[PDB]
Amino acid sequence: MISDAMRLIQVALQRYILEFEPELGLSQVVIIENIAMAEELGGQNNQINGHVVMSLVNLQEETTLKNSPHYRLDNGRTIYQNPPVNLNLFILFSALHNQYETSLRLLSRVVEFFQWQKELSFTTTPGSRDLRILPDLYSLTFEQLNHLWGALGGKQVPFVLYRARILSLEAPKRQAEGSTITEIYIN
Amino acid sequence: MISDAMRLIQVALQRYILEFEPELGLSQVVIIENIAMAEELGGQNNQINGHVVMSLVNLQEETTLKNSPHYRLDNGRTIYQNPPVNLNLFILFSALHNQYETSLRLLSRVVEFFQWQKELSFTTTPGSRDLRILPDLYSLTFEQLNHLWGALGGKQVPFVLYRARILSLEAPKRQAEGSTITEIYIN
Amino acid sequence: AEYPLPKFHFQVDWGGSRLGFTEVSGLDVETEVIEYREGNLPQYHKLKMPGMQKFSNITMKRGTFQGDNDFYKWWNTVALNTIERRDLTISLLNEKHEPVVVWKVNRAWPTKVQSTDLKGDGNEVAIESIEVAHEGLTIQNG
Amino acid sequence: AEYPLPKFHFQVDWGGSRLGFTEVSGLDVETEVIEYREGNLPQYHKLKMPGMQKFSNITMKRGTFQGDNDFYKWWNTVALNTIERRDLTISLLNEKHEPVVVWKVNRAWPTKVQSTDLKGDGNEVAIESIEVAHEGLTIQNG
Amino acid sequence: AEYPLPKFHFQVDWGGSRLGFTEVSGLDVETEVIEYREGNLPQYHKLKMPGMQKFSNITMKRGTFQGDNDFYKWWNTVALNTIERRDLTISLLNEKHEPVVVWKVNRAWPTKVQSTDLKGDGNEVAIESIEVAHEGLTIQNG
Amino acid sequence: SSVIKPVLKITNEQQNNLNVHPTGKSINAIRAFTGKGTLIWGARTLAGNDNEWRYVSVRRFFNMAEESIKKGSEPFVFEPNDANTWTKVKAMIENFLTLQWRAGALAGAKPEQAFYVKIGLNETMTALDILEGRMIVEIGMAVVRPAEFIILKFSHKMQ
Amino acid sequence: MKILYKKILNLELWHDFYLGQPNTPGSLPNNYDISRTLALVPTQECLRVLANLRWVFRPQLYGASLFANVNAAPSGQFPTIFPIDRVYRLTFWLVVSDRYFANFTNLSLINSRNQIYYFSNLSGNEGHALFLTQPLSAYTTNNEYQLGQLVTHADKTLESLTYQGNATNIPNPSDWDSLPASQYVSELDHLPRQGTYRTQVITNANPDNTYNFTLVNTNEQESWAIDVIVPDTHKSGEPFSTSLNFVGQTPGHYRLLENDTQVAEFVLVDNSLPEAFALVEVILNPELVPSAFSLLQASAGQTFIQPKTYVIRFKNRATRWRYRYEQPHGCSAANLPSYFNLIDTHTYATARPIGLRQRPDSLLNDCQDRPLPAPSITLIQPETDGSQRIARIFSDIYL
Repeated sequence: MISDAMRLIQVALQRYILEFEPELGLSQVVIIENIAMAEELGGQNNQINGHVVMSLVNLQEETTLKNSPHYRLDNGRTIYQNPPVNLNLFILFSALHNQYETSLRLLSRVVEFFQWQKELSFTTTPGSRDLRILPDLYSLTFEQLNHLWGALGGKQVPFVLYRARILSLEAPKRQAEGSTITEIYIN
Repeated sequence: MISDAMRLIQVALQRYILEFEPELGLSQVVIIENIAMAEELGGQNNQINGHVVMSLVNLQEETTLKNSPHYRLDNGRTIYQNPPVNLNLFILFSALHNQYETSLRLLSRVVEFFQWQKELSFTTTPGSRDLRILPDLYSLTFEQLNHLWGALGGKQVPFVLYRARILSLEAPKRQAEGSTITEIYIN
Repeated sequence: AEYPLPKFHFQVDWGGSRLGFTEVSGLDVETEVIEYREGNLPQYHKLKMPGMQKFSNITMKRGTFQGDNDFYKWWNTVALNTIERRDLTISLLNEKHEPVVVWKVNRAWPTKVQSTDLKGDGNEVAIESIEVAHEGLTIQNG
Repeated sequence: AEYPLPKFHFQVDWGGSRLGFTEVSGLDVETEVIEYREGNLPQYHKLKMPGMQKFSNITMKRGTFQGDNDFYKWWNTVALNTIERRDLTISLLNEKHEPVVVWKVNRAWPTKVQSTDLKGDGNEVAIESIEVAHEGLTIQNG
Repeated sequence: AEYPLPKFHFQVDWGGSRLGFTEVSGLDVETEVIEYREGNLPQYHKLKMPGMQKFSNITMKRGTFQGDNDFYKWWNTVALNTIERRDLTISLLNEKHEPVVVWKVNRAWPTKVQSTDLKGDGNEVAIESIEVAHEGLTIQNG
Repeated sequence: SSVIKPVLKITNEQQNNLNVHPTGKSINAIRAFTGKGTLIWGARTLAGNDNEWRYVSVRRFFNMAEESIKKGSEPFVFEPNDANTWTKVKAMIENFLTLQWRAGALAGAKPEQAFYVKIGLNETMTALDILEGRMIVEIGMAVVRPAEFIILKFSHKMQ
Repeated sequence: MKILYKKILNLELWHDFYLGQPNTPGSLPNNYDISRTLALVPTQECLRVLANLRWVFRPQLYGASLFANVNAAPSGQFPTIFPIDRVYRLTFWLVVSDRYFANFTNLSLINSRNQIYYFSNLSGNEGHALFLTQPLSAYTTNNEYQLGQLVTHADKTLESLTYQGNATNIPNPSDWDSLPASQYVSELDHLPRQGTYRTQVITNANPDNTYNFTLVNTNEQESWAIDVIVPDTHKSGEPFSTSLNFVGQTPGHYRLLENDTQVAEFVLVDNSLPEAFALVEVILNPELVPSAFSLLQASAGQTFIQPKTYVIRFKNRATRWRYRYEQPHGCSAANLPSYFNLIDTHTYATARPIGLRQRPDSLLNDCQDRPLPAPSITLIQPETDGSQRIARIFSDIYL
């Protein structure tokens, strides 16, 4: 699912930040919510204030993993099933506080946390034992900022954008069965 | 008509989702409505909240099926009628809930449902016995997201976009009649 | 009769099984110029007169369907210097489907066939093309 | 059978370990034209007849994975004028994964291999390419 | 091992003092085709066989720092027909900085050095380039 | 080479009974011809009345071709018995037969008249064969056959 | 130059995969079409003979047609340009275009790669149509029927559902279905196909004798003959094999005789179109084709055309549907449709075979009242018996 990767990232970043800033009173620094719904930016929600917010902004397919095989061999028989769908995720981190400097401090700590950890997994950042997420940082031009924040309402806050590479989705359902080759006649 | 294809897709997806999530209390998970009319996005309708919504966003003609014949032969006579119009459909799936994680779970299940079923028809997804719809998934850039959501009001929600290939429309009305060739004189 | 015509409603007779082509281009005619001047002519530029004729190859594009292998069928009828030649007819139709402009081609055989390219990220239909040579062309309007 | 086909679901048999190619282009056939005219012919343009055949090289592109060094492996089997030749098969699949259009290549050996370029600011996957020569091509549809 | 690799994390050993290059391009190999046909062959197209090999020059680009004059240093070691040749190694690294794909170059000496251009209105860093010739290349993956 | 002479002399009348016999068993001769040395004379099998296997070269060629086809279609053992494998196998066989045609072994003006290959559900196979795991392929080939007898006729020209 | 043409032949091809079983057969519907499943193709001899007779072949959406060149008389009768008063023979290949055809067509599942089908106008069978098939056999007592056999009984057509080594006096209703009266294709049309070279074996080979072999076609004309001389060192009484060559004959149905005795009967093939499915023959002979099937009348020194319509028909296959699961389904023997049979907690199957159609009218309902998808036509699973006989045929649906 898509919720498990974001919960993993949230837990790890929460742990790091609250490790380095004990003064925050052990509250919830990181929440998962939609930024455009904030009251201060013209929305209706009045609970998004004084947080770091994670938002999913786009969803693309990986072109290199298309055309993978549609069958498997087992015990001399063929199992037919459709291949899975592999997706790249785009996550935006926004800092929203009534004090403009706290936002900058928390952005710096987000950046350095991603500077430290180059791989997110249950085996290395414990805090579904199937995920493996390699993030990277995206720097934009002014036209791309314009496109982004025009799609998000038209007002900026201190932010940063990351891409998480591979997430695979499929249904647990077989398609068919068959048998293999064991004898051949020529003429 | 256009309503029958969307009703088919709605019924099939509803069945799948409510199969895998028994906790949803057997309510209506999927509705067909316009997303831009939602109150939370600045509209006037206050009933679109806590659903997956299907929306028709565009309508294009198939260029390869133009210039098809305008007559048919039967019993040695000619029936004249105009050819039909073949359309591609663009459907947007948006998840809108007061809980940001339910939206992500339901998006994942939508994606995997379309990963399983590669053909929609009354003979295979029963739930008009004339339709046959082959969907595919569309991944966009930031400029294309900008164009889309600028045409839709200017604020994003978790969403996904699919294309349904062929739908044919025509009127049940003849044009003319004629006769064929049976004798020839040369000089 | 008073309105100018559009360019999206046409048909092609090519001795093939199916119909429904996407693009048809290459319909031209030309004559070469010959130039001449003698030394005592009071003008200092040349005189011009007609020469030989020239005709172009014709290109057609269409979409790919299961079970239809006609372009290849026609191309593959080629022996050493013999091939199956056909008469080609192209017609432009108006709103009431009446042939208005007709192009008649003489002795046309396929010189080239190109299939589609395959892209793992391509959201488009597959299209194929044929290129044809001929020994004549004639226009009929009205 | 009634719908036109798309161009993004295909597979390639090339005697290699892995599969999953991104781009496949270069599938063409051609014949040369020979022209002739004698002095007393009433038309002032030439007659045309078929000549020799010509085939193109084929290009394939795919993404780079750890542990896979197959393009180089095939290219590097070259002695003075001897090399390992293979039969190539390309197939286009439809929604139910049934081969619909098949291209059969004869005697194909790799003439060129190109690796990716490295950019400190490039947010893209690394892709490699191969270019292949052959002595024949055949199309099968339906 | 299961994911495709990106193209922005690499390193170059070139016997130079500093590191940190921006662009590296030019990694190719090729073989020439020789063609042949005799008069009585039933096919009317040619047979093909391998010939000689060909290698390309390699280009590298990097940013300019105070105190670093290494490209010029290497280029300027040229006497009449003698020069200092070096072994070049290029490696692609993954997330855990482990060499995955290695290109080994043989006998490489710099043929060209280009410095930056100066613009009174240019808001960019100054970049310099080098172009290198060699007598061999080898790929190692896995 | 390195031969002086055969131990016995065979005539044409004896060759008539050695070469053709109602039982089909045939005997190829080795005969000396003035100025040419000693030569092998006759190229038939022990089944000389068989319309298909009369000659040595046809049988040896068939042996070679079927051995190469076997070696080519061995790697597909324990592979899925479906249309894709059938396509690949047919491609391999047709490429081999095309190479054999263009060297002058097979008759025909194109590869369409020289050989044919049949493998599939509507060609040589049924559902029972899919369940059993059997693949059946049918291959037809036209080979070239020699000329054994030359007849000359003489006349006095009209004048 | 006035040229008048008139239709002279109707050839239709039926399939229950599209049509179903009408309660009384009439004509086809207005939207019938098999132009993408079956095709008729004239041979070369057929082409040159049609040329000589001045007749025209034309494909159709349901089959084909023939047009004759006639003269317009006042009587309303249409005579041919010349009297066609000899014997003539026209042949056609039947080719299949649709893959998976052998899955929905009720054919014999026994391995036969040396046989071919055959249809003609010398088969009688003039019931409610002119059927080019052989007449179906009758339901008798104490015979052996395989699963899939069609027979006739009490104004109806019976289909077999299981293997019966010995029959009953009255049909057992749990082994036979009840369809309307019509004729179809069966194993009575599966003749062995042959190519150019034959190996013929003589039993009790007697060196003191000879043998004259002959070939006789449908028009009862001798077409070919040779002699074979058994050598005088062959111990009398053993078999003796010989090789035969039919290189110069035209494909069609032939009877091979040896000295006034039928030894074989086969369809001869030249591999002009090796992947052909069936062969169709149409004959013009006033002596061999009855009057209900002929196409020419003879009167007043002339011939007159009589248009006709011939029919061939294929029946669909019938399988038992088996629903299979990934995770356990909660339905039991006490809450499932009476027409089902619970196999295990992940599987249940129908109790009787159902017929494969393209637009199956009504689908089955689940114990929780829900429509279930129909099977696909890509795979069928026949199961062999102890004696290697076919016992059952399923279609699997993975839910």
